[PDB]
Amino acid sequence: ATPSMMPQWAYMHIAGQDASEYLSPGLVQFARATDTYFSLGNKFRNPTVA
Amino acid sequence: NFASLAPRHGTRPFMGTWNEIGTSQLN
Amino acid sequence: INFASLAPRHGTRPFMGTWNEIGTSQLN
Amino acid sequence: GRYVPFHIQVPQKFFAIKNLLLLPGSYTYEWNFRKDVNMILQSSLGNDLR
Repeated sequence: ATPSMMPQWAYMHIAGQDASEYLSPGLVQFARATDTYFSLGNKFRNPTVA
Repeated sequence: NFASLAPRHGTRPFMGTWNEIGTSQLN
Repeated sequence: INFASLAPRHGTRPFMGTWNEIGTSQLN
Repeated sequence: GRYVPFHIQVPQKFFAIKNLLLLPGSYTYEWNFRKDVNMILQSSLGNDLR
C-alpha cells in the first residue's frame, strides 16, 4: 500500500503478480504439463501480501 | 502444444493444477 | 459493496476460500 | 574405533543456489571447506576436541 515502493517490490516479487500470471504464457503452460516428473514450482516465487 | 509431454490418465493428459506455489518463510 | 478487500492476496487476486462455511457434526 | 576413514557427501544449503535450474553453459563452482575439528565434529560430553 506504498505507491513509492511498489515498483521495487513488483520487480523482486515481494508483492505483485503471482507466479502463474507473470511468467510467459508458454512457460506456465509448459510447467503444468510436465509437473508429474520435472517440477518448476519451487523456483519461481509467488507473492503473498496481507 | 506442450501437452504431449504429460502422462495420459486415460485419454486426457494429467496436465493442470495451477500450483506453481513457491512461498514459504518463517512467517 | 465488496468484501474482497478483507481477504489476503495470494498474488494479485484475493484468496477467497471456497464455500466451506458450514458446520455439521454429531455422533451419527 | 579411534582411527576412522570416512566417505561423506555434504549437500548444498545456500538459498540462492540450492534450487537453481542452471540452463546450459560453462560454470566455475568453488567452495571452501572448514578443516577445524571443534566445528565439524561434535562431542557428546561437550569437552574440547582441539
